[PDB]
Amino acid sequence: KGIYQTSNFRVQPTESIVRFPNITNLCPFGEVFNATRFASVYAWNRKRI
Amino acid sequence: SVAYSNNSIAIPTNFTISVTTEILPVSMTKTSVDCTMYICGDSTECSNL
Ligand SMILES: *[C@@H]1O[C@H](CO)[C@@H](O[C@@H]2O[C@H](CO)[C@@H](O)[C@H](O)[C@H]2NC(C)=O)[C@H](O)[C@H]1NC(C)=O
Ligand SMILES: CCCCCCCCCCCCCCCCCC(=O)O
Ligand SMILES: *[C@@H]1O[C@H](CO)[C@@H](O)[C@H](O)[C@H]1NC(C)=O
Repeated sequence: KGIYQTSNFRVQPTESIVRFPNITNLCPFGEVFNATRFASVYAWNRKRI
Repeated sequence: SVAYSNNSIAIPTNFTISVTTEILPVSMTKTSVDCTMYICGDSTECSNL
């Protein structure tokens, strides 16, 4: 006989959403992994993606 | 320096009624902790671990 604490009142999620930026192009995998010429290791090439 | 002598006494001829405060703590706040919401709040994998 008495009063007992329990877990706090939980509310479960109803659905899942995904928010990504409006991006259409594919990344240059052919330009990076299938390039005709590759740089030397002392002058390694850095490309911004 | 109390004027001590072997045959001298000091006797009050009047009085003062004095009221003073004393402040005592009695209780503090009762707190409860949900462990799952503190450590692993709304995460099922953390609760399973
Ligand atoms: C005992 O002490 C009280 C309190 O200090 C004295 O009462 C005061 O007496 C003076 C002079 O008569 C008055 O101006 C004050 O208004 C009195 N104060 C209060 C609160 O009544 C009292 O006279 C003292 N008695 C003796 C015999 O010394
Ligand atoms: C053209 C480069 C695009 C840059 C993308 C950076 C984001 C990181 C995602 C991973 C991309 C490379 C994954 C390599 C694929 C390995 C496949 C395999 O195991 O055979
Ligand atoms: C890689 O480059 C070569 C030479 O340009 C080409 O023949 C080949 O089709 C390319 N492969 C891909 C997957 O782009």
